Amino acid sequence: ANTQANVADAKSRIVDVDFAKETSQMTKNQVLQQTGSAMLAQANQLPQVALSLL
Amino acid sequence: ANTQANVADAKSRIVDVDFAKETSQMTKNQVLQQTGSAMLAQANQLPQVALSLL
Amino acid sequence: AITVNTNVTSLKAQKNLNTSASDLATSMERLSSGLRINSAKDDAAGLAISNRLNS
Amino acid sequence: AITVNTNVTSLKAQKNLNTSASDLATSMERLSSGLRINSAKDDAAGLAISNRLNS
Repeated sequence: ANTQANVADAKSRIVDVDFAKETSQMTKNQVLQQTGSAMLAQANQLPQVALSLL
Repeated sequence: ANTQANVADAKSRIVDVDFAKETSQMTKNQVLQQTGSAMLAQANQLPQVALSLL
Repeated sequence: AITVNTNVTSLKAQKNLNTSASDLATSMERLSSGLRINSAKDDAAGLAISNRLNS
Repeated sequence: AITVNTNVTSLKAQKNLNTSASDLATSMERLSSGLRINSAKDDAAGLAISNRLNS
């Protein structure tokens, strides 16, 4: 029983996820998605300077 | 853990962008693009004084 | 600065929360067992003194 | 004047916003830790007095 407890602890250190870290990464990538979407939508409007010159 | 936090702070000071500054630069260059487009379109109409003299 | 790629306040909050959770788990174990010394992590000289008194 | 190449109101607004963000981060850290003195940036003489009282 002792050894089972210690070995399950050891395995958990390797296999399981950390919620405190992974939620932070998720929120960071959410914000980056919104920023990149805005920036790409603004980037697709660059060829319209030619209509002004034309 | 302490040292990782402090070193990631140090790296962020060097690598990451400042949104408050960069959005301001973006808006300034937007306005300058519109002004320069207008001024170039007005500049291409200068050889038409000759037709008046002619 | 206003940055998106690195968040240091979150790192420090994570470390504090982990420290608190570890302390709580230790206390829970000690109340469940009824003993102050469950390993040699706790008190090493007291472990040997208590082994001799137990004998 | 009406100018496009330099914007000073934006510079001053940036500095105020940065000051506010720094203060908020400091407060968040202090509430997460439970301590007023997390470094010697905070109170240097109190740090040493408290080390001696801790001993």
